[PDB]
Amino acid sequence: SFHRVDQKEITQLSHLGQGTRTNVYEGRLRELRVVLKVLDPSHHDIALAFYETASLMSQVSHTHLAFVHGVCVRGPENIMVTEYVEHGPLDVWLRRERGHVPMAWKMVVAQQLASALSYLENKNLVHGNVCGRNILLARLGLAEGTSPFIKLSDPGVGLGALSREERVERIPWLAPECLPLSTAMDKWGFGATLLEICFDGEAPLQSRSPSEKEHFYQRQHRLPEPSCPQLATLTSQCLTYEPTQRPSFRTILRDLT
Amino acid sequence: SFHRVDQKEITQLSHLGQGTRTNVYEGRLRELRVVLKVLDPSHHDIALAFYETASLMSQVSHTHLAFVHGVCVRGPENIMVTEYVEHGPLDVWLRRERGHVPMAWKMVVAQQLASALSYLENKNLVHGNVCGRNILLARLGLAEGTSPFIKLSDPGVGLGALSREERVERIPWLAPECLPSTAMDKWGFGATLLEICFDGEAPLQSRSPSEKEHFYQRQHRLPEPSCPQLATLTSQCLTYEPTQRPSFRTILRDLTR
Ligand SMILES: CNC(=O)c1nnc(NC(=O)C2CC2)cc1Nc1cccc(-c2ncccn2)c1OC
Ligand SMILES: CNC(=O)c1nnc(NC(=O)C2CC2)cc1Nc1cccc(-c2ncccn2)c1OC
Repeated sequence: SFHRVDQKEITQLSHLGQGTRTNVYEGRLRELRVVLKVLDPSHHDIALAFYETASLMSQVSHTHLAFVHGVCVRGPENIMVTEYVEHGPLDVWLRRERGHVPMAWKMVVAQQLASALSYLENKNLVHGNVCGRNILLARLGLAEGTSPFIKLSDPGVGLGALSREERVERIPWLAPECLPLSTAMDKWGFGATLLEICFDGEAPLQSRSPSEKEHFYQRQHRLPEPSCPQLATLTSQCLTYEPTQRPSFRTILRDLT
Repeated sequence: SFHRVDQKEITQLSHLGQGTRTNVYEGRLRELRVVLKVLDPSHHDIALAFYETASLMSQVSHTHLAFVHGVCVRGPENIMVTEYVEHGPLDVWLRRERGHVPMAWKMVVAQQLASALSYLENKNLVHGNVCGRNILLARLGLAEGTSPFIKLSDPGVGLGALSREERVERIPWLAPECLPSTAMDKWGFGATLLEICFDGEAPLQSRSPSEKEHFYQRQHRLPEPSCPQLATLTSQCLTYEPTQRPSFRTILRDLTR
Protein backbone atom coordinates (compact mmCIF):
# COMPACT_ATOMS: atom_id res chain seq x y z
CA SER A 1 0.00 0.00 0.00
CA PHE A 2 0.63 3.79 -0.55
CA HIS A 3 -0.69 7.01 1.05
CA ARG A 4 -4.05 8.32 -0.23
CA VAL A 5 -4.37 11.95 -1.40
CA ASP A 6 -7.71 13.82 -1.62
CA GLN A 7 -8.14 15.91 -4.86
CA LYS A 8 -8.58 18.98 -2.53
CA GLU A 9 -4.90 18.70 -1.37
CA ILE A 10 -3.42 18.84 -4.91
CA THR A 11 -3.15 21.85 -7.29
CA GLN A 12 -2.03 21.29 -10.95
CA LEU A 13 0.37 23.75 -12.60
CA SER A 14 2.99 23.67 -15.49
CA HIS A 15 3.03 20.60 -17.78
CA LEU A 16 6.61 19.24 -17.58
CA GLY A 17 6.39 16.14 -19.78
CA GLN A 18 4.75 12.88 -20.93
CA GLY A 19 5.54 9.48 -19.47
CA THR A 20 4.38 6.00 -20.57
CA ARG A 21 0.56 6.36 -20.30
CA THR A 22 1.03 9.57 -18.18
CA ASN A 23 1.39 13.40 -18.38
CA VAL A 24 3.84 15.02 -15.96
CA TYR A 25 2.84 18.30 -14.30
CA GLU A 26 4.27 20.56 -11.65
CA GLY A 27 1.93 20.95 -8.71
CA ARG A 28 1.26 21.85 -5.08
CA LEU A 29 0.44 19.63 -2.08
CA ARG A 30 -1.54 21.28 0.79
CA GLU A 31 1.44 24.44 -0.03
CA LEU A 32 4.56 22.21 -0.76
CA ARG A 33 5.92 21.83 -4.35
CA VAL A 34 5.41 18.46 -5.89
CA VAL A 35 5.27 16.80 -9.33
CA LEU A 36 1.97 15.21 -10.40
CA LYS A 37 2.08 12.10 -12.65
CA VAL A 38 -1.45 12.01 -14.14
CA LEU A 39 -2.25 8.53 -15.57
CA ASP A 40 -4.35 8.65 -18.80
CA PRO A 41 -7.88 7.02 -18.87
CA SER A 42 -7.03 3.29 -18.30
CA HIS A 43 -8.09 -0.32 -17.67
CA HIS A 44 -7.84 -1.51 -14.05
CA ASP A 45 -4.70 -3.50 -15.22
CA ILE A 46 -2.77 -0.24 -15.79
CA ALA A 47 -4.20 1.47 -12.63
CA LEU A 48 -2.95 -1.57 -10.55
CA ALA A 49 0.49 -1.38 -12.31
CA PHE A 50 0.59 2.36 -11.35
CA TYR A 51 -0.28 1.38 -7.73
CA GLU A 52 2.54 -1.23 -7.56
CA THR A 53 5.01 1.53 -8.59
CA ALA A 54 3.65 3.95 -5.96
CA SER A 55 3.79 1.05 -3.41
CA LEU A 56 7.40 0.03 -4.34
CA MET A 57 8.44 3.68 -3.90
CA SER A 58 6.24 4.31 -0.78
CA GLN A 59 7.88 1.39 1.17
CA VAL A 60 11.49 2.47 0.34
CA SER A 61 13.89 5.07 1.70
CA HIS A 62 17.19 5.91 0.11
CA THR A 63 19.04 9.22 -0.27
CA HIS A 64 19.21 8.70 -4.07
CA LEU A 65 15.54 7.75 -4.77
CA ALA A 66 12.74 10.26 -5.31
CA PHE A 67 10.06 10.26 -2.62
CA VAL A 68 6.37 9.36 -3.23
CA HIS A 69 3.73 11.42 -1.29
CA GLY A 70 1.05 8.92 -2.33
CA VAL A 71 -1.66 8.51 -5.02
CA CYS A 72 -4.96 10.34 -5.58
CA VAL A 73 -7.72 8.04 -6.85
CA ARG A 74 -10.95 9.69 -8.01
CA GLY A 75 -13.53 8.78 -10.70
CA PRO A 76 -11.48 8.12 -13.85
CA GLU A 77 -8.37 9.86 -12.39
CA ASN A 78 -5.11 8.43 -10.88
CA ILE A 79 -2.41 10.96 -9.88
CA MET A 80 0.90 9.94 -8.33
CA VAL A 81 2.10 12.74 -6.09
CA THR A 82 5.86 12.74 -6.11
CA GLU A 83 8.98 14.81 -5.13
CA TYR A 84 9.82 17.88 -7.34
CA VAL A 85 13.55 17.68 -8.11
CA GLU A 86 15.02 21.20 -8.84
CA HIS A 87 17.07 20.75 -12.10
CA GLY A 88 15.03 17.97 -13.73
CA PRO A 89 15.93 14.86 -15.79
CA LEU A 90 19.70 14.20 -16.35
CA ASP A 91 19.42 13.22 -20.06
CA VAL A 92 18.11 16.72 -20.91
CA TRP A 93 20.95 18.23 -18.86
CA LEU A 94 23.63 16.02 -20.52
CA ARG A 95 22.41 17.25 -23.92
CA ARG A 96 22.35 20.94 -22.80
CA GLU A 97 25.98 20.59 -21.53
CA ARG A 98 27.12 18.17 -24.36
CA GLY A 99 30.90 18.08 -24.62
CA HIS A 100 31.31 19.87 -21.25
CA VAL A 101 30.60 17.10 -18.71
CA PRO A 102 33.87 15.78 -17.21
CA MET A 103 34.48 12.07 -16.53
CA ALA A 104 34.70 12.69 -12.73
CA TRP A 105 31.11 14.13 -12.64
CA LYS A 106 29.61 11.17 -14.69
CA MET A 107 31.46 8.76 -12.33
CA VAL A 108 29.73 10.29 -9.21
CA VAL A 109 26.31 9.97 -11.02
CA ALA A 110 27.17 6.26 -11.70
CA GLN A 111 28.21 5.61 -8.00
CA GLN A 112 24.98 7.33 -6.84
CA LEU A 113 22.87 5.42 -9.38
CA ALA A 114 24.50 2.12 -8.28
CA SER A 115 24.24 2.94 -4.51
CA ALA A 116 20.50 3.49 -5.09
CA LEU A 117 20.32 0.24 -7.13
CA SER A 118 22.35 -1.84 -4.55
CA TYR A 119 19.66 -0.96 -1.95
CA LEU A 120 16.76 -2.27 -4.16
CA GLU A 121 18.86 -5.41 -4.93
CA ASN A 122 19.36 -6.25 -1.20
CA LYS A 123 15.59 -5.76 -0.57
CA ASN A 124 15.06 -7.86 -3.82
CA LEU A 125 12.81 -5.05 -5.31
CA VAL A 126 12.82 -4.27 -9.06
CA HIS A 127 12.91 -0.66 -10.35
CA GLY A 128 12.56 -1.73 -14.00
CA ASN A 129 13.07 1.69 -15.64
CA VAL A 130 16.67 2.84 -15.29
CA CYS A 131 17.43 5.53 -17.94
CA GLY A 132 18.73 9.10 -18.01
CA ARG A 133 15.15 10.51 -17.92
CA ASN A 134 14.43 8.76 -14.57
CA ILE A 135 17.67 10.12 -13.02
CA LEU A 136 16.86 13.58 -11.57
CA LEU A 137 19.46 16.24 -10.68
CA ALA A 138 18.80 17.56 -7.18
CA ARG A 139 22.20 19.41 -7.19
CA LEU A 140 24.07 20.15 -10.52
CA GLY A 141 27.63 19.98 -9.01
CA LEU A 142 28.88 22.72 -11.44
CA ALA A 143 30.85 24.75 -8.85
CA GLU A 144 34.42 23.70 -7.71
CA GLY A 145 34.40 21.36 -4.70
CA THR A 146 30.69 20.50 -5.30
CA SER A 147 29.57 17.13 -6.73
CA PRO A 148 26.25 16.33 -8.52
CA PHE A 149 23.43 14.90 -6.43
CA ILE A 150 20.94 12.51 -8.12
CA LYS A 151 17.48 11.17 -7.25
CA LEU A 152 16.26 8.16 -9.33
CA SER A 153 12.53 8.66 -10.19
CA ASP A 154 9.57 6.23 -9.75
CA PRO A 155 9.63 3.69 -12.67
CA GLY A 156 6.15 4.83 -13.92
CA VAL A 157 3.54 2.28 -15.07
CA GLY A 158 5.15 -1.11 -14.25
CA LEU A 159 6.72 -3.08 -17.15
CA GLY A 160 4.02 -5.80 -16.83
CA ALA A 161 1.26 -3.51 -18.16
CA LEU A 162 3.21 -2.19 -21.22
CA SER A 163 2.60 -3.59 -24.76
CA ARG A 164 5.32 -5.02 -27.09
CA GLU A 165 5.20 -1.68 -29.01
CA GLU A 166 5.79 0.24 -25.68
CA ARG A 167 8.55 -2.27 -24.62
CA VAL A 168 10.33 -1.87 -28.03
CA GLU A 169 10.36 1.98 -27.40
CA ARG A 170 12.28 1.33 -24.09
CA ILE A 171 15.22 -0.17 -26.16
CA PRO A 172 18.26 0.31 -25.51
CA TRP A 173 17.33 0.41 -21.76
CA LEU A 174 14.79 -2.54 -21.81
CA ALA A 175 16.47 -5.87 -20.74
CA PRO A 176 16.37 -8.33 -23.74
CA GLU A 177 14.59 -11.02 -21.65
CA CYS A 178 11.75 -8.44 -21.19
CA LEU A 179 11.05 -8.05 -24.96
CA PRO A 180 8.65 -11.08 -25.05
CA LEU A 181 10.42 -10.10 -13.18
CA SER A 182 14.06 -10.36 -11.86
CA THR A 183 16.48 -7.80 -10.30
CA ALA A 184 18.95 -8.77 -13.15
CA MET A 185 16.95 -6.56 -15.59
CA ASP A 186 18.12 -3.40 -13.63
CA LYS A 187 21.73 -4.49 -14.42
CA TRP A 188 20.97 -4.06 -18.15
CA GLY A 189 19.25 -0.72 -17.30
CA PHE A 190 22.23 0.55 -15.24
CA GLY A 191 24.51 -0.51 -18.14
CA ALA A 192 22.56 1.22 -20.97
CA THR A 193 22.31 4.33 -18.69
CA LEU A 194 26.18 4.33 -18.23
CA LEU A 195 26.46 4.43 -22.09
CA GLU A 196 23.83 7.21 -22.29
CA ILE A 197 25.79 9.20 -19.65
CA CYS A 198 29.19 8.69 -21.48
CA PHE A 199 27.63 9.71 -24.85
CA ASP A 200 26.26 12.96 -23.17
CA GLY A 201 22.51 12.06 -23.16
CA GLU A 202 22.57 10.42 -26.63
CA ALA A 203 21.77 6.68 -26.07
CA PRO A 204 22.68 4.11 -28.82
CA LEU A 205 19.64 3.17 -31.08
CA GLN A 206 17.60 6.19 -29.77
CA SER A 207 17.00 7.52 -33.32
CA ARG A 208 16.40 4.00 -34.90
CA SER A 209 12.88 2.86 -36.01
CA PRO A 210 10.95 0.35 -33.79
CA SER A 211 11.77 -2.43 -36.30
CA GLU A 212 15.53 -1.58 -36.39
CA LYS A 213 15.45 -1.64 -32.52
CA GLU A 214 13.48 -4.97 -32.34
CA HIS A 215 15.87 -6.56 -34.91
CA PHE A 216 19.03 -5.61 -32.92
CA TYR A 217 17.66 -7.59 -29.90
CA GLN A 218 16.22 -10.49 -32.00
CA ARG A 219 19.59 -10.84 -33.85
CA GLN A 220 21.29 -10.83 -30.35
CA HIS A 221 23.68 -7.88 -31.26
CA ARG A 222 25.60 -5.82 -28.68
CA LEU A 223 25.61 -2.09 -27.88
CA PRO A 224 28.74 0.04 -28.61
CA GLU A 225 31.64 0.30 -26.15
CA PRO A 226 31.75 3.70 -24.29
CA SER A 227 34.29 6.54 -24.93
CA CYS A 228 36.01 6.03 -21.48
CA PRO A 229 37.58 2.65 -20.43
CA GLN A 230 36.79 3.76 -16.80
CA LEU A 231 33.37 2.06 -17.53
CA ALA A 232 34.07 -0.06 -20.73
CA THR A 233 34.44 -3.37 -18.79
CA LEU A 234 31.52 -2.74 -16.36
CA THR A 235 29.17 -2.00 -19.36
CA SER A 236 30.21 -5.22 -21.26
CA GLN A 237 29.44 -7.27 -18.08
CA CYS A 238 26.00 -5.55 -17.53
CA LEU A 239 24.93 -5.58 -21.23
CA THR A 240 25.03 -9.40 -21.72
CA TYR A 241 21.93 -11.20 -23.06
CA GLU A 242 22.32 -13.79 -20.24
CA PRO A 243 20.63 -12.36 -17.04
CA THR A 244 22.55 -14.78 -14.70
CA GLN A 245 25.90 -13.51 -16.17
CA ARG A 246 25.33 -9.83 -14.97
CA PRO A 247 27.33 -8.52 -11.93
CA SER A 248 25.53 -7.78 -8.62
CA PHE A 249 25.32 -4.10 -7.56
CA ARG A 250 27.57 -5.02 -4.58
CA THR A 251 30.21 -6.02 -7.25
CA ILE A 252 29.43 -2.91 -9.47
CA LEU A 253 29.86 -0.43 -6.50
CA ARG A 254 33.23 -2.19 -5.76
CA ASP A 255 34.24 -1.95 -9.51
CA LEU A 256 33.48 1.80 -9.35
CA THR A 257 35.21 2.72 -6.01
CA SER B 1 45.89 45.36 -10.68
CA PHE B 2 43.86 42.33 -11.99
CA HIS B 3 44.30 39.52 -14.58
CA ARG B 4 43.61 40.07 -18.31
CA VAL B 5 41.25 37.44 -19.72
CA ASP B 6 41.17 37.07 -23.55
CA GLN B 7 37.74 36.48 -25.15
CA LYS B 8 39.08 33.11 -26.51
CA GLU B 9 39.24 31.78 -22.88
CA ILE B 10 35.59 32.55 -21.95
CA THR B 11 32.17 31.26 -23.08
CA GLN B 12 29.01 33.27 -22.29
CA LEU B 13 26.03 31.08 -21.31
CA SER B 14 22.54 31.77 -19.77
CA HIS B 15 21.61 35.24 -18.48
CA LEU B 16 21.08 35.46 -14.68
CA GLY B 17 20.30 39.10 -14.02
CA GLN B 18 21.10 42.81 -14.32
CA GLY B 19 23.20 44.93 -11.99
CA THR B 20 23.90 48.63 -12.01
CA ARG B 21 25.09 49.18 -15.64
CA THR B 22 25.68 45.42 -16.16
CA ASN B 23 24.17 42.12 -17.40
CA VAL B 24 25.10 38.96 -15.46
CA TYR B 25 25.64 35.65 -17.34
CA GLU B 26 26.65 32.10 -16.42
CA GLY B 27 29.74 31.04 -18.36
CA ARG B 28 32.79 28.83 -18.80
CA LEU B 29 36.54 29.78 -18.42
CA ARG B 30 39.22 27.57 -20.17
CA GLU B 31 37.31 24.60 -17.82
CA LEU B 32 35.69 26.26 -14.74
CA ARG B 33 32.06 27.33 -14.21
CA VAL B 34 32.19 31.16 -13.98
CA VAL B 35 29.85 34.23 -13.70
CA LEU B 36 30.46 36.92 -16.36
CA LYS B 37 29.48 40.51 -15.32
CA VAL B 38 29.22 42.33 -18.66
CA LEU B 39 29.41 46.15 -18.20
CA ASP B 40 27.38 48.25 -20.64
CA PRO B 41 29.16 50.53 -23.21
CA SER B 42 30.70 53.11 -20.81
CA HIS B 43 32.87 56.16 -20.32
CA HIS B 44 36.44 55.84 -18.99
CA ASP B 45 35.39 56.93 -15.41
CA ILE B 46 32.60 54.29 -15.23
CA ALA B 47 34.99 51.55 -16.63
CA LEU B 48 37.58 52.75 -14.04
CA ALA B 49 35.09 52.20 -11.15
CA PHE B 50 34.58 48.71 -12.71
CA TYR B 51 38.42 48.11 -12.91
CA GLU B 52 38.83 49.34 -9.30
CA THR B 53 36.22 46.70 -8.16
CA ALA B 54 38.07 43.93 -10.07
CA SER B 55 41.28 45.15 -8.34
CA LEU B 56 39.75 45.18 -4.79
CA MET B 57 38.39 41.62 -5.28
CA SER B 58 41.58 40.36 -7.00
CA GLN B 59 43.92 41.63 -4.19
CA VAL B 60 41.84 40.09 -1.30
CA SER B 61 41.51 36.54 -0.06
CA HIS B 62 38.87 35.37 2.34
CA THR B 63 36.90 32.17 2.77
CA HIS B 64 33.59 34.21 2.76
CA LEU B 65 34.43 36.52 -0.22
CA ALA B 66 33.68 35.57 -3.91
CA PHE B 67 36.74 35.12 -6.18
CA VAL B 68 37.52 37.41 -9.10
CA HIS B 69 39.27 35.68 -12.06
CA GLY B 70 40.14 38.77 -14.18
CA VAL B 71 38.69 41.19 -16.79
CA CYS B 72 37.96 40.81 -20.57
CA VAL B 73 37.56 43.78 -23.03
CA ARG B 74 35.14 42.76 -25.92
CA GLY B 75 34.63 45.92 -28.04
CA PRO B 76 32.67 48.53 -26.02
CA GLU B 77 31.80 45.77 -23.42
CA ASN B 78 34.00 44.94 -20.33
CA ILE B 79 33.57 41.51 -18.72
CA MET B 80 34.43 40.86 -15.05
CA VAL B 81 35.17 37.13 -14.87
CA THR B 82 34.04 36.08 -11.34
CA GLU B 83 33.39 32.87 -9.25
CA TYR B 84 30.20 30.78 -9.87
CA VAL B 85 28.61 29.81 -6.49
CA GLU B 86 26.28 26.75 -6.41
CA HIS B 87 23.02 28.34 -5.21
CA GLY B 88 23.31 32.00 -6.36
CA PRO B 89 21.81 35.10 -4.64
CA LEU B 90 20.50 34.86 -1.03
CA ASP B 91 17.55 37.27 -1.31
CA VAL B 92 16.06 35.01 -4.06
CA TRP B 93 16.42 31.97 -1.79
CA LEU B 94 14.99 33.63 1.38
CA ARG B 95 11.92 34.83 -0.63
CA ARG B 96 11.53 31.36 -2.22
CA GLU B 97 11.74 29.64 1.24
CA ARG B 98 9.85 32.38 3.29
CA GLY B 99 8.62 31.04 6.63
CA HIS B 100 10.90 27.93 6.45
CA VAL B 101 14.28 29.46 7.43
CA PRO B 102 15.27 28.96 11.12
CA MET B 103 16.80 31.78 13.20
CA ALA B 104 20.02 29.68 13.60
CA TRP B 105 20.49 29.63 9.77
CA LYS B 106 20.13 33.49 9.75
CA MET B 107 22.64 33.84 12.60
CA VAL B 108 25.32 31.69 10.77
CA VAL B 109 24.88 33.88 7.65
CA ALA B 110 25.18 37.09 9.85
CA GLN B 111 28.53 35.95 11.44
CA GLN B 112 29.90 34.81 8.06
CA LEU B 113 29.05 38.29 6.60
CA ALA B 114 30.64 40.05 9.66
CA SER B 115 33.84 37.90 9.15
CA ALA B 116 34.08 39.00 5.46
CA LEU B 117 33.33 42.61 6.46
CA SER B 118 35.86 42.58 9.37
CA TYR B 119 38.61 41.25 7.04
CA LEU B 120 38.04 44.26 4.71
CA GLU B 121 37.87 46.66 7.77
CA ASN B 122 41.32 45.46 9.09
CA LYS B 123 42.46 46.06 5.50
CA ASN B 124 40.76 49.55 5.52
CA LEU B 125 38.89 48.48 2.30
CA VAL B 126 35.23 49.37 1.67
CA HIS B 127 32.70 47.15 -0.22
CA GLY B 128 29.96 49.78 -0.76
CA ASN B 129 27.27 47.32 -1.85
CA VAL B 130 26.47 44.97 1.03
CA CYS B 131 22.94 43.74 0.19
CA GLY B 132 21.23 40.33 0.22
CA ARG B 133 21.60 40.00 -3.57
CA ASN B 134 25.47 40.28 -3.22
CA ILE B 135 25.32 37.39 -0.69
CA LEU B 136 25.93 34.12 -2.59
CA LEU B 137 25.17 30.63 -1.16
CA ALA B 138 27.99 28.12 -1.80
CA ARG B 139 26.31 25.58 0.52
CA LEU B 140 22.52 25.96 1.20
CA GLY B 141 22.51 24.46 4.75
CA LEU B 142 18.80 23.59 4.98
CA ALA B 143 18.38 21.01 6.50
CA GLU B 144 20.61 20.81 8.54
CA GLY B 145 22.47 20.22 6.14
CA THR B 146 25.84 21.02 7.76
CA SER B 147 24.77 24.84 8.04
CA PRO B 148 25.09 27.56 5.23
CA PHE B 149 28.27 28.81 3.54
CA ILE B 150 27.97 32.28 2.01
CA LYS B 151 30.37 34.26 -0.24
CA LEU B 152 30.10 38.12 -0.46
CA SER B 153 30.14 39.06 -4.17
CA ASP B 154 31.90 41.95 -5.87
CA PRO B 155 30.10 45.31 -5.37
CA GLY B 156 29.86 45.96 -9.15
CA VAL B 157 30.50 49.48 -10.60
CA GLY B 158 31.88 51.38 -7.59
CA LEU B 159 29.57 53.80 -5.73
CA GLY B 160 31.65 56.87 -6.71
CA ALA B 161 30.71 56.49 -10.44
CA LEU B 162 26.89 56.18 -9.78
CA SER B 163 24.23 58.94 -10.26
CA ARG B 164 21.66 60.28 -7.65
CA GLU B 165 18.92 58.13 -9.26
CA GLU B 166 21.26 55.06 -8.93
CA ARG B 167 22.22 55.95 -5.31
CA VAL B 168 18.52 56.37 -4.42
CA GLU B 169 17.78 52.95 -6.03
CA ARG B 170 20.25 51.42 -3.42
CA ILE B 171 17.96 52.52 -0.46
CA PRO B 172 17.57 50.97 2.26
CA TRP B 173 21.09 49.47 1.91
CA LEU B 174 22.78 52.79 0.88
CA ALA B 175 24.30 54.62 3.91
CA PRO B 176 22.58 58.05 4.33
CA GLU B 177 25.92 59.94 4.22
CA CYS B 178 26.37 58.55 0.68
CA LEU B 179 23.07 60.08 -0.58
CA PRO B 180 24.37 63.68 -1.32
CA SER B 181 34.50 55.33 4.30
CA THR B 182 34.44 51.87 5.98
CA ALA B 183 31.43 53.20 8.06
CA MET B 184 29.05 52.78 5.10
CA ASP B 185 29.41 48.97 5.18
CA LYS B 186 28.18 49.02 8.83
CA TRP B 187 24.81 50.44 7.62
CA GLY B 188 24.83 48.06 4.62
CA PHE B 189 25.39 45.15 7.03
CA GLY B 190 22.54 46.40 9.28
CA ALA B 191 20.05 46.94 6.35
CA THR B 192 20.93 43.39 5.08
CA LEU B 193 20.43 41.98 8.60
CA LEU B 194 16.81 43.31 8.33
CA GLU B 195 16.46 41.88 4.77
CA ILE B 196 17.56 38.39 6.05
CA CYS B 197 15.14 38.64 9.04
CA PHE B 198 12.18 39.72 6.82
CA ASP B 199 12.87 36.67 4.57
CA GLY B 200 14.42 38.55 1.62
CA GLU B 201 11.95 41.48 1.76
CA ALA B 202 13.80 44.66 2.76
CA PRO B 203 12.02 47.81 4.09
CA LEU B 204 11.26 50.52 1.43
CA GLN B 205 11.95 48.05 -1.47
CA SER B 206 8.56 48.49 -3.27
CA ARG B 207 8.59 52.34 -2.56
CA SER B 208 8.95 55.17 -5.18
CA PRO B 209 12.37 56.97 -5.51
CA SER B 210 10.93 60.16 -3.91
CA GLU B 211 9.42 58.14 -0.95
CA LYS B 212 12.89 56.43 -0.41
CA GLU B 213 14.86 59.72 -0.75
CA HIS B 214 12.19 61.51 1.48
CA PHE B 215 12.66 58.81 4.24
CA TYR B 216 16.42 59.56 4.23
CA GLN B 217 16.03 63.38 4.07
CA ARG B 218 13.55 63.30 7.04
CA GLN B 219 16.21 61.22 8.97
CA HIS B 220 13.47 58.47 9.54
CA ARG B 221 14.79 55.18 11.02
CA LEU B 222 14.22 51.67 9.49
CA PRO B 223 12.01 48.99 11.27
CA GLU B 224 13.24 46.92 14.22
CA PRO B 225 13.98 43.29 13.20
CA SER B 226 11.38 40.62 14.11
CA CYS B 227 14.57 38.64 15.22
CA PRO B 228 15.08 39.92 18.81
CA GLN B 229 18.66 38.49 18.93
CA LEU B 230 19.62 41.23 16.34
CA ALA B 231 17.50 44.25 17.53
CA THR B 232 20.42 46.14 19.25
CA LEU B 233 23.10 45.17 16.74
CA THR B 234 21.02 46.56 13.79
CA SER B 235 19.93 49.63 15.93
CA GLN B 236 23.64 50.46 16.56
CA CYS B 237 24.37 49.82 12.80
CA LEU B 238 21.44 51.67 11.16
CA THR B 239 22.35 55.04 12.68
CA TYR B 240 22.67 58.27 10.69
CA GLU B 241 26.03 59.14 12.49
CA PRO B 242 28.83 57.06 10.84
CA THR B 243 31.11 57.37 13.93
CA GLN B 244 28.28 56.00 16.19
CA ARG B 245 28.33 52.64 14.23
CA PRO B 246 30.28 49.74 15.87
CA SER B 247 33.34 48.11 14.27
CA PHE B 248 33.06 44.68 12.57
CA ARG B 249 35.50 43.44 15.28
CA THR B 250 32.72 44.36 17.80
CA ILE B 251 29.79 42.95 15.71
CA LEU B 252 31.69 39.61 15.36
CA ARG B 253 32.49 39.46 19.15
CA ASP B 254 28.84 40.32 20.00
CA LEU B 255 27.46 37.73 17.45
CA THR B 256 29.33 34.75 19.07
CA ARG B 257 27.59 35.42 22.48
C1 LIG C 1 9.78 11.96 -9.02
N1 LIG C 1 9.85 13.27 -9.65
C2 LIG C 1 10.04 13.41 -10.96
O1 LIG C 1 9.99 12.46 -11.74
C3 LIG C 1 10.37 14.79 -11.43
N2 LIG C 1 10.76 15.66 -10.47
N3 LIG C 1 11.19 16.90 -10.79
C4 LIG C 1 11.23 17.28 -12.06
N4 LIG C 1 11.71 18.59 -12.20
C5 LIG C 1 11.90 19.27 -13.35
O2 LIG C 1 11.56 18.85 -14.46
C6 LIG C 1 12.62 20.60 -13.19
C7 LIG C 1 12.15 21.77 -14.02
C8 LIG C 1 13.43 21.11 -14.35
C9 LIG C 1 10.82 16.44 -13.11
C10 LIG C 1 10.36 15.17 -12.80
N5 LIG C 1 9.77 14.29 -13.77
C11 LIG C 1 9.63 14.38 -15.16
C12 LIG C 1 9.59 15.60 -15.85
C13 LIG C 1 9.42 15.62 -17.23
C14 LIG C 1 9.29 14.43 -17.94
C15 LIG C 1 9.33 13.20 -17.29
C16 LIG C 1 9.23 11.95 -18.09
N6 LIG C 1 8.70 10.88 -17.49
C17 LIG C 1 8.66 9.76 -18.23
C18 LIG C 1 9.09 9.69 -19.53
C19 LIG C 1 9.60 10.86 -20.05
N7 LIG C 1 9.68 12.01 -19.36
C20 LIG C 1 9.51 13.18 -15.88
O3 LIG C 1 9.56 11.99 -15.18
C21 LIG C 1 10.85 11.37 -15.06
C1 LIG D 1 30.62 36.75 -7.87
N1 LIG D 1 29.65 35.86 -8.47
C2 LIG D 1 28.36 36.18 -8.54
O1 LIG D 1 27.96 37.33 -8.39
C3 LIG D 1 27.40 35.03 -8.69
N2 LIG D 1 27.90 33.80 -8.52
N3 LIG D 1 27.11 32.71 -8.60
C4 LIG D 1 25.82 32.85 -8.89
N4 LIG D 1 25.20 31.62 -9.13
C5 LIG D 1 23.97 31.37 -9.63
O2 LIG D 1 23.10 32.23 -9.78
C6 LIG D 1 23.74 29.94 -10.02
C7 LIG D 1 22.34 29.52 -10.37
C8 LIG D 1 22.92 29.09 -9.09
C9 LIG D 1 25.22 34.10 -9.06
C10 LIG D 1 26.02 35.24 -8.98
N5 LIG D 1 25.56 36.54 -9.24
C11 LIG D 1 24.31 37.07 -9.59
C12 LIG D 1 23.29 36.31 -10.18
C13 LIG D 1 22.16 36.95 -10.67
C14 LIG D 1 22.02 38.33 -10.58
C15 LIG D 1 23.00 39.11 -9.97
C16 LIG D 1 22.76 40.56 -9.79
N6 LIG D 1 23.84 41.33 -9.62
C17 LIG D 1 23.60 42.59 -9.22
C18 LIG D 1 22.34 43.09 -9.02
C19 LIG D 1 21.30 42.22 -9.27
N7 LIG D 1 21.49 40.95 -9.65
C20 LIG D 1 24.16 38.46 -9.46
O3 LIG D 1 25.18 39.18 -8.87
C21 LIG D 1 25.22 39.19 -7.43
